[PDB]
Amino acid sequence: MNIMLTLLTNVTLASLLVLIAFWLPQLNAYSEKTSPYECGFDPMGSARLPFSMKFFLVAITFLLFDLEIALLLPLPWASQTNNLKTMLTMALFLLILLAASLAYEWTQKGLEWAE
Amino acid sequence: MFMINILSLIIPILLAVAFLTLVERKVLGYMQLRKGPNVVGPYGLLQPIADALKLVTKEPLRPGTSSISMFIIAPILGLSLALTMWVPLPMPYPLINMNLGVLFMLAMSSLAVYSILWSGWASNSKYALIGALRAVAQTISYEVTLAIILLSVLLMNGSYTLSTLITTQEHIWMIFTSWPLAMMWFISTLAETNRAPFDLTEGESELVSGFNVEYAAGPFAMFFMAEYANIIMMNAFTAILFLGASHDPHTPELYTINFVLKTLALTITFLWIRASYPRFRYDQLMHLLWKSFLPLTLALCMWHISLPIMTASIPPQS
Amino acid sequence: MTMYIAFILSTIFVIGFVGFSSKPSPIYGGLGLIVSGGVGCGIVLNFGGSFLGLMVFLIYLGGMLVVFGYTTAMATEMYPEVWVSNKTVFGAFVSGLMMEFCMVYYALKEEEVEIIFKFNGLGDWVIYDTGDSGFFSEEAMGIAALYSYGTWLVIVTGWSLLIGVVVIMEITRGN
Amino acid sequence: TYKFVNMREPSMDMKSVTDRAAQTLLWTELVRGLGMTLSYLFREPATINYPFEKGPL
Amino acid sequence: RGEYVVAKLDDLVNWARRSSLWPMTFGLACCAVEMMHMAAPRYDMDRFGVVFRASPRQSDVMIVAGTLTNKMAPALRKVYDQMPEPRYVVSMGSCANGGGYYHYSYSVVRGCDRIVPVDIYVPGCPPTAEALLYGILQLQRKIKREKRLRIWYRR
Amino acid sequence: MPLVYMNIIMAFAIALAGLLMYRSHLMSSLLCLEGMMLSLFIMSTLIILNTHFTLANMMPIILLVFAACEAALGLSLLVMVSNTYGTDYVQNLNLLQC
Amino acid sequence: AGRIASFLKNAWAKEPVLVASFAIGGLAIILPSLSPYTNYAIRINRATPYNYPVPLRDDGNMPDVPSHPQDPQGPSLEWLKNL
Amino acid sequence: MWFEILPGIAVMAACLFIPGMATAHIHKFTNGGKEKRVAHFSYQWNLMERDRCISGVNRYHVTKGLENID
Ligand SMILES: COC1=C(OC)C(=O)C(C/C=C(\C)CC/C=C(\C)CC/C=C(\C)CC/C=C(\C)CC/C=C(/C)CC/C=C(/C)CC/C=C(\C)CC/C=C(\C)CC/C=C(\C)CCC=C(C)C)=C(C)C1=O
Ligand code: SF4
Repeated sequence: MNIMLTLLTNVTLASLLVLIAFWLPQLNAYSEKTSPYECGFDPMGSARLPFSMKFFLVAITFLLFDLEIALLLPLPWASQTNNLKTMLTMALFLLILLAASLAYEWTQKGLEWAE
Repeated sequence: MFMINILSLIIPILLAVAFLTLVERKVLGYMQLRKGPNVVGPYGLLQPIADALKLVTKEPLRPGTSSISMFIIAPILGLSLALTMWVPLPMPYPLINMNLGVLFMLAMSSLAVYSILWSGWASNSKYALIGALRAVAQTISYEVTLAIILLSVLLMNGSYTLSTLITTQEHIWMIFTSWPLAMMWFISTLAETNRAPFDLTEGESELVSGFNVEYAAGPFAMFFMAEYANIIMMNAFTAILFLGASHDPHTPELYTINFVLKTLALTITFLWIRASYPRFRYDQLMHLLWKSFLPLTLALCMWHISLPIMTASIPPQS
Repeated sequence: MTMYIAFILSTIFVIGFVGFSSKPSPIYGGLGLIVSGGVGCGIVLNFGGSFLGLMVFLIYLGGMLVVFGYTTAMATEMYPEVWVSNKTVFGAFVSGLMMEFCMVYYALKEEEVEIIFKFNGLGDWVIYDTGDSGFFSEEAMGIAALYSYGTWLVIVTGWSLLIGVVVIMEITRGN
Repeated sequence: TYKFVNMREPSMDMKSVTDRAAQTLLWTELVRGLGMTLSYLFREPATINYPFEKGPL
Repeated sequence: RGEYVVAKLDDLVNWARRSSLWPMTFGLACCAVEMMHMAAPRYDMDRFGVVFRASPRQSDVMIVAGTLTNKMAPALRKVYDQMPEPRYVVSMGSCANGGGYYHYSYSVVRGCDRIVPVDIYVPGCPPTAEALLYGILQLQRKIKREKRLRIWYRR
Repeated sequence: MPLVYMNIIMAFAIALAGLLMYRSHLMSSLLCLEGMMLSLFIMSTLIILNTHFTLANMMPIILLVFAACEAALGLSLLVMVSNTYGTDYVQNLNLLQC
Repeated sequence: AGRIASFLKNAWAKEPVLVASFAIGGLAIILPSLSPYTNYAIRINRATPYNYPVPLRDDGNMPDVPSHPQDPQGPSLEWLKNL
Repeated sequence: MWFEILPGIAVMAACLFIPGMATAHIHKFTNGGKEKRVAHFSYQWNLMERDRCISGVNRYHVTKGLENID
């Protein structure tokens, strides 16, 4: 009831503002006006050719790191159990393994960007 | 009148975002011995309206190499999510009393990067693609610590519902319990909002305008809407989390005033740091976190995991 | 109407699946999976589960962001394709969309389709159970028992993640 | 006559290293940077009211 | 009456345009230094509504400050093309106005007007930051005197 | 045997068909694989939430856990095919045929 | 001391963030076993009633089970009230 | 000389004030003065539904105490 009514309100307000922005100002367009901006002079020509990203290792291990937080997040409800010893051991196990993963990456170049 | 509440959570927020530009150009200018906007009416109280009028009547050119569809869907995505993430905030009584408000806001904050992503890629520019990739790296790095710090801080809350934070900080601000994490958290709020000294996605000095470089008139004003609404919402979330305030159940206006004042102070500190630092260099803001923020926040996560157990202070979930 | 809700969200789920299963440019496929994951989180939310849907949301947005970051870096072309640019991707999109159209057509009138499994499609509200969760959400206590009951799952998942980082290191070493 | 602008080796006494670590963890020179700009905001602006006020010639 | 309504709309739109003139960071030579000094605290462009902004897509007025040479003129013309309309060109300094000191050189455009339509000619070598502020205010009054919707009503 | 299950199963079927058919790229097939994973998660979550199998709600979380790991390994494989090949297309990956 | 103290001091000099993180982690690992309140925490989690204490059939013998909530025999949590 | 800055926050404060009060007042207006009852768990929702049933007029906020029973 409430949440999608909200979401709809935001999206229609945004689409409207786009509509007034794009139909009212009486644009006058020509080819050189929409030409790509390359600090003045005409671009060499690319903007879709492969763009090397040297943190590719870092970028991908972000996926595993952010994945572990899925295991981590049930903790506020996990603390309220009758087996606090096992819960504490397992939570520290997750955190220690993440520390070990980060340390292994740090020592074996890893987080350092490629050149 | 639920529609009334929804409109009352949008128009005032947009007006506050508009006046955020004026207070920024005044506070910053007074840092730099200038005076800031002063001509339009009294004390520049009409500048937000003036440039609002300009940006929606100036010609919104579409580049010949653009991808029309995503070039248009990105501003809508940005503004819609920036406005939506205001609904679960426990301003006296939250509009949408969700049981998982923190997780919801994390999800929408992670989604907000996709506006930058699609706007940068669809614009077909070297600078825009560069800025999009810098945004990729920045938001992933800082999102990891965002999630971990949120878990660590909320371990004392007992759940993820935003309203109970008010109950949690009934007698003491949470910052007195987790001041280290708070520092890191503040820095993360600086970076996820893509502000200084981590505003490398725009990089006015080195990337001209970053991912807004081919965005003109209305869509540009709209991306600015998203950015400033995110600034204010992040400062509001930080105020809700750490700097709690007294809440009389009979007069919620007192909590409204206190919360608004705390958000204003946090935003003013945002503009303060924006005008007092050089700018980070890409990898540094990554090497800052993956090598200094991440280990410290992991250690603090273990500490706050153990802390309720060692002191028999596990907060209730209900 | 609000009677079904889950039905319509499932159709958007399938449409998003068709979008990225048609082999478009990987950015467009990522967008299609994004909408599919969002509406799937909506379905899980509407089916009495809150944590699971938001977890899908967060995790899949992280994964798809990294997929984008790699796509414009490694798996790009001088001429990125659209769902209407090439005739092959257009054919795949057409096949998927008309297919699911006729599946839901055969579904929501007869409501007794046999396809693979017997599908009596009266309404998803029907299968819901009249129960009482008291003062604890069942899903919260369910995924909160991982640290108390599923210790073996904890061990195997942590070991798998650590060795996954190790292999992500070794594969990408490049001599 | 010449001076070495950057030829200062930091002391390695336990107090010195504790202070350096405190400055690193508890950002100290960063707080000084904040304080300088706070001090100048509270200062008087230098802008003149053109065209009602004209710069000296 | 319709004339009054379009008049008021003209005043509103012209006021917005003149009160939020966003210039471009296109300093070329010594005329840029004064272009900075009026951005300096003493004169402070910011109080007049004018804030510097690169990326021509989001700028209105171009202050051509400095000598415009042959090697740069194509870049200036192209960059002027990127500006979405309405656009204004303010010419700072004698060099950008008509040639200045190097008017008889081999690689200097004898006036920025030969490449873009210059809207305000600010004289000086270099013009005093007060003089450039005066030129900007003159451009502001120019925008104030626009009659777009009036002409549309009398199409 | 209820209705929503039909839609999720059908979505998984199209994702299985999409994975088993390549056109040009390697990223698209990986995306189709993670779509298969998404359909699996939604299906299993529906099943266990419906049956009130409270102890089994961790199962979709472990599903996603290994999901991300496989996606990561596959895209590292794509990194290497790009490093030794410049691009990621599969039809030019033929050096092992003989 | 000697090598160990010099290494600790050099680590404090060079990388204080790592030193702080390792110290906090070790503390958070080894203190909880030593602290006596841990058991208390468990008892608190056992004290909080989520499900109804379903009554059992009184076929006589059992003395400990109360016949009324106000009756003295049975488990009590005055310790939690005091603590 | 920063008091000229102060109006910018002032009106903005009013802006940030407007939702926080309005929602609260709305929650009081649409629920008969009292705070909006929040159902974070199924028990609270069951209580709200039984309130809606007992009220007879199909609004949960309308409460009946001793006068309703004999
Ligand atoms: C060594 O030699 C060198 C040269 O040698 C020749 C050179 O030449 C050069 C080059 C020369 C230069 C670079 C020139 C010098 C430049 C400078 C010194 C720079 C100076 C800059 C400044 C003074 C300004 C700095 C800016 C600051 C401090 C702040 C800027 C911030 C802002 C926010 C600006 C405002 C912008 C925007 C977009 C905000 C406005 C928008 C809004 C308010 C929108 C509001 C909208 C609404 C309210 C909508 C409301 C809607 C509602 C309610 C409903 C809607 C719904 C509907 C349905 C309709 C250099 C560098 C050089 O080194
Ligand atoms: S007009 Fe004078 S000050 Fe300006 S660029 Fe030419 S020589 Fe330099």
